[PDB]
Amino acid sequence: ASRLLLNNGAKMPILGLGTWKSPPGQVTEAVKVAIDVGYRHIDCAHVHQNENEVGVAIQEKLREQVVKREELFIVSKLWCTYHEKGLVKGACQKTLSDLKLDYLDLYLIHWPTGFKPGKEFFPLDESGNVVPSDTNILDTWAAMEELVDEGLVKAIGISNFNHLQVEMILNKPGLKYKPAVNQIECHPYLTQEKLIQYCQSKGIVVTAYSPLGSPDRPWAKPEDPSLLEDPRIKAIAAKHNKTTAQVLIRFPMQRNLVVIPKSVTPERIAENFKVFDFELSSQDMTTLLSYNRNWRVCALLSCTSHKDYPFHEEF
Ligand SMILES: NC(=O)c1ccc[n+]([C@@H]2O[C@H](COP(=O)([O-])OP(=O)(O)OC[C@H]3O[C@@H](n4cnc5c(N)ncnc54)[C@H](OP(=O)(O)O)[C@@H]3O)[C@@H](O)[C@H]2O)c1
Repeated sequence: ASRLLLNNGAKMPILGLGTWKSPPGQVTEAVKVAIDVGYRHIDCAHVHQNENEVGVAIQEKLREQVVKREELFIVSKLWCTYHEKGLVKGACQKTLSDLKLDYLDLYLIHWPTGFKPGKEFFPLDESGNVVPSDTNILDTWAAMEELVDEGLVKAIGISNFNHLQVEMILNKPGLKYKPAVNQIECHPYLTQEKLIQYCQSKGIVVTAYSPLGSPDRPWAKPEDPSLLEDPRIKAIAAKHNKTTAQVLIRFPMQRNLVVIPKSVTPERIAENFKVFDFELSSQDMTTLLSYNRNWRVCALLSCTSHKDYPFHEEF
């Protein structure tokens, strides 16, 4: 539809606006335009370093009465340097301050990896490697569950968890709140059929991040594949008189995924909204799926020997 049902009874807008890499001085206007255009779901994160400026736009549209607060679906995520039981509430409350809300709709564990606490997002040792916390996924999940019981967040979820990491929360003794959502990377070059099949079979909603292949990721190099300019995908968009981005956004939606394309450009924020009015044939969907090449934009490459690195498992 336009919203999917979560295991807590709330409904989550199938389209949201991503805000990673959105400069603090453009994102306020970006979020204001999104909300005006009809977006009702914004994907945030403390590590983005722009939640204060996202929060300025949200407050403005609330006070303008363009939207009521219960119409909005705001998501953020707990960064890896706050996995300690004693740090989780404090990280949540900081995010709530910057965003200027009194609760979140969904709050995700950003990565399954815990890092040493401190002021660096990626703490390094003598030899320049990332310093891990000795915390585990289950301790952190218990801290998250508390935030539901105190009324700070309505739902809790995970991001970049492999199927065995999800299983481990699912089999936790005394598990009180199931993960509502697993936000993972997903597009025609990394189609994630096994992990999406698993999560959907557990009643867990999947959100596809980097739908367009994150052409603005910091580590981009030119040999790299570009979805937005794949001549095969352009042909499919030509056939529907749509843009290739509009096709890349409609693709997850028809797999019953939530999708969160990022833009700070007003015409593109608008273009990206115009995806509810057409449909890919099953032939187009199969063709799109056949393009997989197991290519990840985000492989958290500095943590490949972390005890909790998610991407050594098949899925
Ligand atoms: N949970 C995680 O670990 C994680 C990791 C990565 C991403 N995410 C979430 O997923 C969101 C989306 O992922 P992403 O930011 O990597 O990349 P993306 O959404 O795949 O691509 C964003 C890039 O595509 C461009 N773009 C937007 N609309 C376009 C259009 N219609 N035509 C051409 N180009 C277009 C943007 O340009 P302009 O802004 O220049 O318009 C920006 O350069 C993030 O912002 C974040 O909120 C989460």
